[PDB]
Amino acid sequence: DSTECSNLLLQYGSFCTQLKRALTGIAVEQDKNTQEVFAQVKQIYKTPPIKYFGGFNFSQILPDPSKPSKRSPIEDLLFNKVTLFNGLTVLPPLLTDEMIAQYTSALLAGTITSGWTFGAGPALQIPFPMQMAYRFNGIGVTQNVLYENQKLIANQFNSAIGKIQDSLSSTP
Amino acid sequence: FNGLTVLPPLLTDEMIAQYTSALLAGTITSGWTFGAGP
Amino acid sequence: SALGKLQDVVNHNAQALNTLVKQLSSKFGAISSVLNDILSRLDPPEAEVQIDRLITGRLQSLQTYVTQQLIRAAEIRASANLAATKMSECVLGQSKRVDFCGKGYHLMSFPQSAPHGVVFLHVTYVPAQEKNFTTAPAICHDGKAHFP
Amino acid sequence: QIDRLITGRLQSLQTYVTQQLIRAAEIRASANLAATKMSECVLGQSKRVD
Amino acid sequence: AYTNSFTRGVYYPDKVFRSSVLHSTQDLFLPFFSNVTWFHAIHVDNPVLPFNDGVYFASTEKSNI
Amino acid sequence: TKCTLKSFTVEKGIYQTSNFRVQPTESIVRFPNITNLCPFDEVFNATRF
Amino acid sequence: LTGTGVLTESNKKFLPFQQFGRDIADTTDAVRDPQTLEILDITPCSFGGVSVITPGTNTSNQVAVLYQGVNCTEVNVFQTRAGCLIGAEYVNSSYECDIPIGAGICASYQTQSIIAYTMSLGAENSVAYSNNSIAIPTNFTISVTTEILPVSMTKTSVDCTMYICG
Amino acid sequence: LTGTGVLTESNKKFLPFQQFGRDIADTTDAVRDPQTLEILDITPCSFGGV
Repeated sequence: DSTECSNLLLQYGSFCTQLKRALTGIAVEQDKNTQEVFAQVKQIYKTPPIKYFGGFNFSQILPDPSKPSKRSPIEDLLFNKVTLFNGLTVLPPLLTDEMIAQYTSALLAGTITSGWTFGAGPALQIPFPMQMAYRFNGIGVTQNVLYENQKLIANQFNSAIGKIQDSLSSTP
Repeated sequence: FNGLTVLPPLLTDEMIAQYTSALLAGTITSGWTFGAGP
Repeated sequence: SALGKLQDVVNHNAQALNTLVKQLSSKFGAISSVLNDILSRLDPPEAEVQIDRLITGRLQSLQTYVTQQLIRAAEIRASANLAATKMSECVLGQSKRVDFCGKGYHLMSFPQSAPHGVVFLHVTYVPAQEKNFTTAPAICHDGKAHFP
Repeated sequence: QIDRLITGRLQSLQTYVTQQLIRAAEIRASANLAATKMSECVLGQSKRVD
Repeated sequence: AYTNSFTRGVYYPDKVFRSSVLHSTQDLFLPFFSNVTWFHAIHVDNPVLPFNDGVYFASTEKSNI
Repeated sequence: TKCTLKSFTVEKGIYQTSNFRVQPTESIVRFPNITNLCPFDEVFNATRF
Repeated sequence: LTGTGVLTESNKKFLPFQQFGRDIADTTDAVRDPQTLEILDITPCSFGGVSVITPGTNTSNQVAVLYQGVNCTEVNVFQTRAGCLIGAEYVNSSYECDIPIGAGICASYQTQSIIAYTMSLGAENSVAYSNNSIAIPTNFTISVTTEILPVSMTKTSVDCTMYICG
Repeated sequence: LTGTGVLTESNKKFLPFQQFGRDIADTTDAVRDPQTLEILDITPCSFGGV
């Protein structure tokens, strides 16, 4: 707020116009990136209340009704693991953290209860063991291999999901 | 102008439209095959 | 606003040239913007340092313009590579990549020229009129299990 | 004596905006890849190796 | 005689408050681990020492000598 | 907003026209303060010339 | 020490030989009185950008104003995490967003007023999961989707000396 | 008004109090003669790269 500087700067041209335009373009682009990544699904699919899916244990990734933020435990670990004038201002994002967590929960419920279908049109429900049999078949292993080792496969999946959180926490 | 210019493009619009029509005729009469050989 | 992208490219280029032409009027601290007056109403020894400012300022303007054009050209090259990939994979064949060539199970795609880009007409197959059923993973007959 | 400060600070601000344009392009490439991974790996099953 | 001065002699250079932060300053300090001259206070009386740029005078005594 | 877009018809949206900044409403100074003055008093009233 | 700002009662323990307080990057944060030697906090008085929300010249001339980085205690009126918005009333209904204001808040033309509201992320669909039920489609529909992509830009060449000084 | 260029017969309606004509971006595009009051168009003669 010096009068003489504005008086001398008016002769340099429209540099401020260019700077304002460039920075606003960057900001709108950031908003579009978040939309493009997360907002792929059209309807917010809800998880059924009786959470039994044939031995698989998705508790570490489904949203936690206990915490007020409604984030799964892995998401909580991630949010705590990472943390962070003269005319400079930081603008807020359009989608708050809560709304992004809601979009993610929608994708999880859709993929858990309906498989591939919810991405091609109307979500058609299918039992989770039959869905994994489809995927096994997809990689060239006959589906009887899954039905005869359902117990073992569920145990291995649970163990791996359990070690993921420890790995994220132990890695510096 | 004042030292500015706008060199013309190399493929005119007509030649590009001709290429597009070639792709359409190929895909309508021969499917995948025109991309792998004869 | 169906063609927002192509129109946007055109307007950015036009706006860049307009500002480049407009910046010739600024004085940059010199006593005047037109070269004739500067060289007329001052002696050569002082006219040298009074013309230096305009030269350096206009050179900086031109340098900024070229840098901005390099950045935009990189962006358009990324887009052109994507278009070439879509041509090869969706038009000249059939892609199983999910939601690359349109939403739904991809059947085929048709290209159409545009002034500075392409317009792909993706043809997709979408199910409808679903129905409930009860299912089982296997049938037991004669004591042995059958799978489909 | 004030011309120098104006021109110098204007140059500083211009470098900042250019550095930001390059970084924003980098993040955009990464975000496009993330959207592709969403579509192809989550909403389906990919045969693309690795 | 001689004796190395350990990490001593640092002083507040600017009477400006700062909290929970690191600050780098270029000023006249006592270099760490440098040896310093030692003299005794019994009798002979005291020699003149030049004042090059600043003196760090330390003394441990209990009689106001 | 019309004047900033240089157009008589402005479309639906959000536009950044300007910025505001509250000006100071008063000024305060607090400066060098000493307790003891000079001894001119004695000098002149000492009645000893 | 010359400056501008709002002075507030301090909460910092200055040692007796100190006269100034600074945060990172030499921003003067505190000061001792030359009279009472009491410490005072310095905060730069409020400033920020102002934005105009408009439903289109062709719909109506009404307009709403958003002061971005500020609180209305020092500016219908409404407070948001993005700042205070004037001219639009907050409604509880959630809609598909069209004018993004920020921090999950949007705005739109009511139809006779401009209303600000929180965004809705779409409808809720509770797919009926069950361990032995399957849904299968009996019919289909083939659709066509148009995707647009830019390929190239205008080629430009410049003459140095002419552009510089004709 | 000093400049260089080719002069051509005009088609523009100058109002009686106007003396110069300019297009977008301040390029002086036309001028009225101070003797015969005829309007003239200005175009910079041809130049280009080789």
